[PDB]
Amino acid sequence: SGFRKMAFPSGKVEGCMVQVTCGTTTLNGLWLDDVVYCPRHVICTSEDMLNPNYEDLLIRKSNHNFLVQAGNVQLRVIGHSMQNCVLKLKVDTANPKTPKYKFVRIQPGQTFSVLACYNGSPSGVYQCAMRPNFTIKGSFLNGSCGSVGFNIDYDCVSFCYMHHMELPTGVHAGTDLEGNFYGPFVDRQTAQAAGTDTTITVNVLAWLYAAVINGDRWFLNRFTTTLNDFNLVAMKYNYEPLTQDHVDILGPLSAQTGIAVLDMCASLKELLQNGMNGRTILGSALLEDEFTPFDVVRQCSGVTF
Amino acid sequence: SGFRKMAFPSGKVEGCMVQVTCGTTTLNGLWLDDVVYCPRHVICTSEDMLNPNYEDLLIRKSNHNFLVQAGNVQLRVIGHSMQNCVLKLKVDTANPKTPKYKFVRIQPGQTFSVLACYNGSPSGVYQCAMRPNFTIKGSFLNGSCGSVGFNIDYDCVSFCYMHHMELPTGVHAGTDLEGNFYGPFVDRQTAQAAGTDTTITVNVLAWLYAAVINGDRWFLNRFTTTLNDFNLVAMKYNYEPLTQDHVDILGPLSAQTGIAVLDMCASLKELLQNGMNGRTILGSALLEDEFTPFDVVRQCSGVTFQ
Ligand SMILES: CCNC(=O)[C@H]1CCN(C(=O)c2cncc(Cl)c2)CCN1Cc1ccc(Br)cc1CC
Ligand SMILES: CCNC(=O)[C@H]1CCN(C(=O)c2cncc(Cl)c2)CCN1Cc1ccc(Br)cc1CC
Ligand SMILES: [Cl-]
Repeated sequence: SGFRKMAFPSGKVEGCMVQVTCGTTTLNGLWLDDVVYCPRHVICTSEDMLNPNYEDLLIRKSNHNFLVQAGNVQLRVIGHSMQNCVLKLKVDTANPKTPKYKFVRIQPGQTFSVLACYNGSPSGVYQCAMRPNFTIKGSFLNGSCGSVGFNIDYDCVSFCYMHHMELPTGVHAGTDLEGNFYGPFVDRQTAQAAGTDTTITVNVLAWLYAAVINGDRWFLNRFTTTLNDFNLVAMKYNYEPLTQDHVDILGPLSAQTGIAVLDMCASLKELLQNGMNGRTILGSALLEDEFTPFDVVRQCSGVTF
Repeated sequence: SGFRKMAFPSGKVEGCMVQVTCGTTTLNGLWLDDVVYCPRHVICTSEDMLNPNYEDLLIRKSNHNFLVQAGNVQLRVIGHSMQNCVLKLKVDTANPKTPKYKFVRIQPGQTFSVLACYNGSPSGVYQCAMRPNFTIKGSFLNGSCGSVGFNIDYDCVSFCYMHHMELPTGVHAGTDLEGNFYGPFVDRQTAQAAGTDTTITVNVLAWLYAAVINGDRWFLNRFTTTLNDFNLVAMKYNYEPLTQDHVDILGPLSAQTGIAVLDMCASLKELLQNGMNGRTILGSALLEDEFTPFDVVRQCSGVTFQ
């Protein structure tokens, strides 16, 4: 038993991280097959960053302006091009450690593991969710750009995030691996702000089920509610709407625990209205919203990769 | 910016995990060079587990009674020995993925990454602390024995924990990689219970420093305390004593933030008395005690957001 914020094992991704240097800038790249992916802002000076014309900046660069190192081994760049906000550096060697992989664009509420890297060297791993406002609450310092987020299924790595910048409130923004930003952000040093965030309701419900599975039951009650009535409550507390699809996805946990989703919604309503009265749930005094239903089932059933 | 429970990248350890089978029992082992390390309880059946005589159980085994599988490949066992509560199986292949490594026994309050594994395959990675009562609060199911805990400061893997069992209260117990249990526990299914746990004071202070580094000062106050008066108060909330060693090791964080250690102690006293009044610190409504001073320096900026 026990329930922890758990990341995927990162080894398959570690073997893909490289150092990319362009002029005075060093950041991280992802080496898959014979391409290295990194943020296109790698080509910008501080002045350029204020209002970049990426096409024009890139025309002045040769392949030899991009220095790529995989550990202690230099990779030779043989082509360069952009896709959206990602730079693709074609190299002369396919990564022998390329895992089975896909590029996947995730939706708000979905979780993933982040491999924080500096100077092409993996430094740490942690779990994140894509927030409703399309930021992530990561942990990143100067030099972390090009760090990636991913999930694993069996042997297949699904890459979903590449890190581009930190916003003024200290949360993080980035792209999918095709260079499309999550959220209304641009790769320019200009005033930008996260929208007001909301809580991921389906994930809070999943975590309440995790708590029950782990023996924490004090918040259960005799009551139930309807989807419509509960959604009035969610709106009041800045929670995301709960959909029928969310209810459906939680069906296994409902069956396992004997607590219907709308019964657990009655528990959640009471927590929102009354607080925890000095108690905790799975060691938290807050309602945790960065475990998905799948995360709960995975961790409670010992799935491996 | 940000502050997360941050594990070490697990790849160097993933390449060392194997499955060990003896009779009907299968669990995880750690393959380093030409040795596989695993809990000695692998040689017990359910009928043996209450009062095992490990010497007597082991003498009845041959090398070929141990099956070791590394992915799809069977390794051949060519020797075995018991060291404390760990079994060491000598195999006829050195692991080509052996990282630079060492074995370290840690003290209560120290943190490490756990790679939870089943059938020699990794499931996930998370951070744990060695609690004052010599347990860890992990996430482990049936089949997780022989999963390990480690740090990877500076490219070398320091292995510090091997998982042996879950105790009745749902917390976890295990050994160092020399097979010595943390705490008073034994590898027998007899009644044993962890002592009452306490909060790791030095770690809470480190985390308050992290909060200041990351730009928040709301919980500070104008007061100070002596070390002795701090300890007299904090013990009333089931906090561990703060020693002069702890004060010394908080020195770098104190210097970076301009907040004397005993002034941060006065802040903590007031938080214990008042609670948060609806605020949070680094995304938590409780005082977090599973980040060490070293962990904070590892993860936070060297420049305070003033
Ligand atoms: C030389 C020109 N490049 C830059 O200026 C880089 C420098 C590196 N950075 C980091 O390494 C870092 C990452 N995570 C967290 C922290 Cl604290 C720092 C920050 C990102 N900026 C670009 C930038 C900055 C603000 C905004 Br708004 C948008 C953009 C464009 C997407
Ligand atoms: C067949 C004989 N071996 C056993 O019974 C094994 C079964 C495997 N186990 C697990 O895989 C597991 C690990 N973590 C968490 C969970 Cl929930 C289970 C639990 C450990 N026990 C031994 C045991 C059990 C209680 C105590 Br007290 C001491 C000891 C001796 C160290
Ligand atoms: Cl009702």
